[PDB]
Amino acid sequence: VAAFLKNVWAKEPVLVASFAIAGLAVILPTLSPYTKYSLMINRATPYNYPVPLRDDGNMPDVPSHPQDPQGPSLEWLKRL
Amino acid sequence: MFMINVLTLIIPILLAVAFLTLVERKVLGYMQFRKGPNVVGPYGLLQPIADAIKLFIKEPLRPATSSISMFILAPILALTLALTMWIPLPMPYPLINMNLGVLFMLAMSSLAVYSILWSGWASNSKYALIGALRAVAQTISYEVTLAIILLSVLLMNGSFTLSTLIITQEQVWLIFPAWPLAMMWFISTLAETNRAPFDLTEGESFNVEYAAGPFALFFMAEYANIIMMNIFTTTLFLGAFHNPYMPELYTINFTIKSLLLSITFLWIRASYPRFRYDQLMHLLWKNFLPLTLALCMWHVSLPILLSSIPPQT
Amino acid sequence: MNLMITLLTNFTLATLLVTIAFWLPQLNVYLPFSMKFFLVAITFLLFDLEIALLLPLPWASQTTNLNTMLTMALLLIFLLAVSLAYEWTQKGLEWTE
Amino acid sequence: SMMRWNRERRRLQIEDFEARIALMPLLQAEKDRRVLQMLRENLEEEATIMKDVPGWKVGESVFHTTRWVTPMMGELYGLRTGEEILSSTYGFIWYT
Amino acid sequence: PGIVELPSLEDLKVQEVKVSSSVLKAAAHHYGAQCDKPNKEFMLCRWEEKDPRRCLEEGKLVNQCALEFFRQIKRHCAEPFTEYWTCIDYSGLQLFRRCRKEQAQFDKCVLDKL
Amino acid sequence: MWFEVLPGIAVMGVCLFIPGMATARIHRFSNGGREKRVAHYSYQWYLMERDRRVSGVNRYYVSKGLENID
Amino acid sequence: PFFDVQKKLGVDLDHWMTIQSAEQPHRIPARCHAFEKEWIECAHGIGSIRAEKECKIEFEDFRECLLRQKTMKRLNAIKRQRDKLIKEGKYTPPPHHSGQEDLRP
Amino acid sequence: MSLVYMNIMMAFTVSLTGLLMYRSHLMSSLLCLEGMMLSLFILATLMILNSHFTLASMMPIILLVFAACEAALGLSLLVMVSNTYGTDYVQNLNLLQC
Amino acid sequence: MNPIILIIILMTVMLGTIIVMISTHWLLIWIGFEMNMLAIIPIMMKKHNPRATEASTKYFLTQSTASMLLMMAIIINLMFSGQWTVMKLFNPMASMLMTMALAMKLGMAPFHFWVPEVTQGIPLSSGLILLTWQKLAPMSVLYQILPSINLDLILTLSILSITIGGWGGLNQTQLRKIMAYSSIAHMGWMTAVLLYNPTMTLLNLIIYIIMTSTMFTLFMANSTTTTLSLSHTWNKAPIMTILVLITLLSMGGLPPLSGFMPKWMIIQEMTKNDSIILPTLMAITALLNLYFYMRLTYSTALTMFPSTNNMKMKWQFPTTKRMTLLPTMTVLSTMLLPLTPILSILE
Amino acid sequence: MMTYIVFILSIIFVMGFVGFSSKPSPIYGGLGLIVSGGVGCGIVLNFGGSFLGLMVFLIYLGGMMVVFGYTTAMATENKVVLGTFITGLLMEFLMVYYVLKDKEVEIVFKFNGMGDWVIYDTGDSGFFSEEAMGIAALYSYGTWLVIVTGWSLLIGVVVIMEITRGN
Ligand SMILES: CCCCCCCCCCCCCCCCCC(=O)OC[C@H](COP(=O)([O-])OCC[N+](C)(C)C)OC(=O)CCCCCCCCCCCCCCCCC
Ligand SMILES: CCCCCCCCCCCCCCCCCC(=O)OC[C@H](COP(=O)(O)OCCN)OC(=O)CCCCCCCCCCCCCCCCC
Ligand SMILES: CCCCCCCCCCCCCCCCCC(=O)OC[C@H](COP(=O)(O)OCCN)OC(=O)CCCCCCCCCCCCCCCCC
Ligand SMILES: CCCCCCCCCCCCCCCCCC(=O)OC[C@H](COP(=O)(O)OCCN)OC(=O)CCCCCCCCCCCCCCCCC
Ligand SMILES: CCCCCCCCCCC1=C(C)C(=O)C(OC)=C(OC)C1=O
Repeated sequence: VAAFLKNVWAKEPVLVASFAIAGLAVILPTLSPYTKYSLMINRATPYNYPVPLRDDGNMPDVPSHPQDPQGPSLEWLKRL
Repeated sequence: MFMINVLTLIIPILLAVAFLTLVERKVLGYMQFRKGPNVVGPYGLLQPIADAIKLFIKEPLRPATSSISMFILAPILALTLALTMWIPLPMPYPLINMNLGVLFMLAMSSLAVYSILWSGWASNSKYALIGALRAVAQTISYEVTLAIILLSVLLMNGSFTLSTLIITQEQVWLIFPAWPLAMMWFISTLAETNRAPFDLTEGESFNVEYAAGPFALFFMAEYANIIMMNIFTTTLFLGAFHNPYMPELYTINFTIKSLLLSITFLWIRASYPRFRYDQLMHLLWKNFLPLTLALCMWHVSLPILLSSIPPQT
Repeated sequence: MNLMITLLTNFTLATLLVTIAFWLPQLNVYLPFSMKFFLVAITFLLFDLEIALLLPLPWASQTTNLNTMLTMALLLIFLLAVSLAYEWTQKGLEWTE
Repeated sequence: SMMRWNRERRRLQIEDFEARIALMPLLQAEKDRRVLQMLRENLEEEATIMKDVPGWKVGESVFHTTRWVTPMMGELYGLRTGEEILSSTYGFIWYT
Repeated sequence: PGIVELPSLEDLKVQEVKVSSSVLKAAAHHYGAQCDKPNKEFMLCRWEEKDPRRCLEEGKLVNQCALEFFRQIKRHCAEPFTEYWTCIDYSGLQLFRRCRKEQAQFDKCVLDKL
Repeated sequence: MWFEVLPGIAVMGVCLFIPGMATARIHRFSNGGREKRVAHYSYQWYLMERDRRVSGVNRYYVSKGLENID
Repeated sequence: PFFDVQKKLGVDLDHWMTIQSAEQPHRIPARCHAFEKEWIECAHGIGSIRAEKECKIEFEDFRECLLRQKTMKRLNAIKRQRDKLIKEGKYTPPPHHSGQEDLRP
Repeated sequence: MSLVYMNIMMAFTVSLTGLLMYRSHLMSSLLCLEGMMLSLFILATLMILNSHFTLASMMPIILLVFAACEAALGLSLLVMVSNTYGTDYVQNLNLLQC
Repeated sequence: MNPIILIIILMTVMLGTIIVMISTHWLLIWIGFEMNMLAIIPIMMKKHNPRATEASTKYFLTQSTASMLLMMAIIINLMFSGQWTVMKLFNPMASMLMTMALAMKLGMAPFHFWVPEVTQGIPLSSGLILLTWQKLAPMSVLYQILPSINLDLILTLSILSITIGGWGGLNQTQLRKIMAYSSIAHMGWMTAVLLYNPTMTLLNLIIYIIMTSTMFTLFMANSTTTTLSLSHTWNKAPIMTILVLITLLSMGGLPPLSGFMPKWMIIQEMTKNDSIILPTLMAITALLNLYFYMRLTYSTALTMFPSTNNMKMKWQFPTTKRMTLLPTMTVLSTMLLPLTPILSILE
Repeated sequence: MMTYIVFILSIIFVMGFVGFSSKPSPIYGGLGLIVSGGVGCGIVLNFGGSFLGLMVFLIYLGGMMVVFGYTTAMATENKVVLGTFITGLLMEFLMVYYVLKDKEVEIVFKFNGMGDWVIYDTGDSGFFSEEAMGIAALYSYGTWLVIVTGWSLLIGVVVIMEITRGN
């Protein structure tokens, strides 16, 4: 497991680099703390119009204005 | 007014191709401990004009060609595709600002093998057809790593837009996060243009039936392709500073980088022996393609794991 | 429209230069089949189809289904690599390696 | 470096998209009055053309439903000149 | 089938917002802040009715509230806004990031005077 | 010596400098002293055609500011 | 033998691309989204034999959205009568159908 | 229906009658088969772009990829036929009459 | 062929047919057919001789043509319906093109001309796959689109397949062409009952697959591809002559055997729908099939043809061939008629 | 004339198909199918399919027809063709003449004779190409489609290596 790796690194370093880069491509997004922020930035990007809701009378979490406190915020993206 | 812009693209292409031959002969002279052409013009500057006039009045070779039509169409296609590779190039502004300019260039460069194939079949010589089939197999082999390297790089760009690739490289050159892609890209563009050490059309181990005129047309299409792929490599990995109120800063900067990269092609042909044909097939299929697939996986997964996915627009 | 004009101009200039080069010097009086090349062309075609699958990735990274997208992107590049590894080990990449 | 600059470019993209979002109600109101203007002009010219034709109902819907249907390109620009037609149907595709 | 019912040419007359898209993009964030309510009334009506003919009056309120937005810029801060949308208007993609100091002067003058 | 290659390199560099400088000056001449509008997306085209309609001279680049409202 | 493995296992292998009124990327509607939604909600569960006769109105509206044959035939009739009246000289086009009115916004 | 669909269907039927009337070469048959595929690509693409049916935009690519893989298989069969008789003539492929 | 590669390729044949059977989208139907054809081409070129390359080329051309016609039918359905659900088609032109495409994939007459050639060109195991497993995917597509299948077209194809498959097998001495024309006639019987009751279509398909797999397994077990080599079987393995006798009498539909079960039920479903002339003429035309089956039973079991001297060497060696499921298939192809009401499990 | 540009490109498309389907030689047939692929790409580009048209150039013309012309050059090196070509050309221009003089025709389906600009949509898609987003959704929504296509391509590699070996 150690002589084999040195043998293939001496003979075929292109393939050793290929399997190492591919293995780091596979396993490292599951170990990265910033993989969550990729999803958050993609869902925080407003391609569509934010179609407003009819105020039935009881929606305390939905704002009446963009500059109201309630609603989803992007302070994490300005700060990071 | 747009036709003036088309002419100020395509006529300076032909002039820069004409003087690239002088630059090549002079640089290959002074790297071989001698001088290049310095007799015809002042500092040899009239050598391409004299050589063009010599080739235009040289006797036709008179081939008994298998097809007249493809014998005419192969230089027409080669020159047309060589000129259309320049129209989406952002320097800083392109002639045609298209959203998929990278993919346009990849498609129009994939079409250029038909000039090789039609010129090889339109010749009577079976050995000219064998050399054409070898050249086509070489070119379609290195198109694979062209496509995959370019895809891996544009995972940092966000789009296929060539003008966005200037925005992508405002803080750093893209050769810093992607130098292995850059070096396999550069050798693959070297093998695309049938350029040494990949010039097996000049080694004894496809367009010989053309006259001096159409040989000059294939030759100037090839040097247009060389300057173009160096400009595209410059835009792709060595993106310059762009001030929108002074665009000439970008034009001077990318022009200097593209000239140095074309001179690097000239340095490479004056420094190494040729590959044997199986050896550059080995270089593609067994060296560049596994690393290119590994780096394509890495450049897919890396903007997701670093939270560095570029914008779409 | 500007693109059609530009393509017509490049085609017209190329046809004009070819017509000059075939008719300006007229003023003066004066194979066995190789299985190996076919196999490398077919290997190009199959990997080129696999590339055509890989081409929407810069747009596919913009999705909100990133775990699935990353899984399928790595799976397509992996199947291209398995195609290359099968081509390697069954002596398909030989004498033009 | 690409991490910092792509995160900045995503924030800049969100700012561009929210400028678009803040402008969309004005553009939607203008687009609605634009298409209703063009349909009313086509309806009046259909009324002053299709008089000799027997059994012609001017403004007759081809749909059985009375729901609003988004107007087709030939419904809006059918009676107009070829320059306006070519602009409105191939201008974005042919733009550069 | 039935006759389609179109509103008349008099019912579609409104005082237009005859400014360019760079003017609109320069004023866009303060327009989305200040003209929130009739815009969201119109877009709620537009996604619920699914018919532009049922949304005309609300749309006119949009075209009434935008103009009152611009007059209140024209009365107080016409010159920093003009200097800002001209710099927006130079760019081909109309970038916000090329124009941050003119934006800062416009936001300063708007936060002070309005 | 080695600087003998520099005249041909300079001529080739001027020939590569011409197309970008030419298209930049032609865009600023044809687009009112400004950059050519980039419309890669249909919203950008919509805004550009709206500018062409609000200019009153059938040119998208003729910009109308606060002077065009009352 | 339509072995309905997708409903049996609860997996969605291909239902997502099947209709235009399904969930699209970025909520992009098809041009005939309302007509297809009406025809699907009409014909749901009643079987194909009853759906041929009982949902004919929604299906004809949806086919006419998809191919616009009645719309193009009506535009053909209007444009042909207009060309006949121009040739006879009994009609003139207005300035807003010639390009002399400087459009709305 | 719209006027371009007539020509794309007529292109399909022309390449269909080309593929259903062989002359001599198997390669010409494979070219007519891929012309049929090209016309199917164009017709699918024009429908899907006209309808704004977003998810079916990936359909013609799939239609391209599979069929080009099919074409690859066809070329390989042709080559094995051409490795038997020297040509790709369809009249050499008649051993299975008895 | 590498055995691992053989397993992966056979699983891919199975996967293509299974994708056809489980998918709700027309593109995945078309993909299942493409995957199935691509994977089954090496099974036909398993032995690498010019007859297999000719058979694979003819198979490729017919199945590729049918695949393009299938995709055109799918695309016309998308025009006139805006959707991709595997259900009834929404245009009679698309219905005609898809019925033609599926008839070409089945090799139903007058698109039958590839089936004896391709079956003769390939080994017995791959012709077993071609005549049994490759019918399963197009019959399942015909099953789901039967509200739009034109009656006159499918019945014309059915009677034309039954008559042409009956007359075609009369002239044959090669066993693979006999099984191919027998296949053409049995597929005509399956499509004739399809619009009336597709459960009887499934019954005829299953009984046909059992009997055809039995006959191919007997031919593989005795290494016989001709009538005259099958006539040596009595002097080598006398039980095999009894098995080919009972299986060929069953394929002729003679009661009390199991192959009487489909056609009887098919007539039972065609007379309820007041079609009397058509199952009558179909049953009388199937006597042609029974005639060449009886020819094979005369040459193999009911008489003793002359053998050769070298047969005495083969008396000293037992059959080491894996005759997989051959007693089970022989019992199911002959003794199943007392369990005829089991067909309701196919509903 | 310019409002009929997709129709004119479709006429050139059918003319190219009559060109190669009359089968003069597989090399001229390859050339005719190349010209047809280019003009069909132009049709697709004029309905707004930029990526699909560039796939016709990159994959169909630059990938597959390259391999067709390659195999044809390795394998190869009339009156029926010319009569078939003029037959298909006269059938196509009789179709053109009928659908232009009548603004309606019926070969098998009914076809309008107006310019095919009339059927288009009158809105915008915002900051995306809808066709690009639907192709991008192959990785998010098209998981099973990716699986069956990639498995068929791997099997295609294996199948070509099986049948071309001869052993
Ligand atoms: C774009 C701007 C310019 C870019 C650079 C270009 C300028 C330099 C040009 C030099 C002259 C070249 C002339 C042509 C030469 C052609 C031959 C050639 O180069 O062959 C390539 C050679 C070929 O190898 P070879 O054939 O020489 O060696 C023998 C190979 N075997 C064993 C198979 C027989 O090397 C490569 O293919 C390597 C390509 C680049 C690899 C980059 C790897 C980056 C690091 C990865 C990680 C490594 C660490 C381990 C894992 C760590 C994980 C954290
Ligand atoms: C043997 C024959 C002769 C051979 C020599 C000459 C021909 C070979 C060299 C020329 C090749 C021509 C290629 C034409 C199409 C190229 C693809 C293309 O147009 O891509 C650019 C662009 C896509 O980008 P995008 O930004 O999305 O579009 C604008 C939207 N804002 O799209 C656009 O900008 C769209 C613009 C409108 C549509 C343009 C259509 C052009 C005409 C059709 C092709 C004509 C040539 C056909 C045959 C070529 C050879 C195969
Ligand atoms: C799990 C991650 C994802 C993996 C899949 C994606 C890979 C991306 C790169 C694409 C590679 C595709 C092609 C691979 C072909 C492998 C087979 C091969 O090359 O075998 C032959 C070779 C000996 O070479 P030879 O046949 O002689 O060729 C002439 C040159 N001497 O034999 C060899 O040289 C032996 C090669 C195999 C051993 C290499 C070990 C490298 C280990 C790196 C560190 C660990 C990385 C983590 C992953 C585990 C890898 C085992
Ligand atoms: C609603 C219905 C849904 C679907 C239901 C199920 C349908 C089943 C369809 C059955 C088709 C089976 C085709 C044969 C198996 C596939 C692989 C194959 O052919 O393996 C045979 C194998 C090959 O041996 P090989 O080495 O290639 O021979 C050359 C000489 N040495 O080895 C041999 O040749 C050995 C010889 C004996 C092989 C006999 C195999 C019999 C298999 C079929 C059983 C009967 C059908 C299943 C029951 C009824 C289902 C309808
Ligand atoms: C009319 C515009 C120029 C037309 C092309 C002729 C000039 C460029 C090619 C001539 C040429 C030069 C100068 C040249 O140096 C050279 O040697 C390396 C050639 O042969 C391979 C050439 O063909």
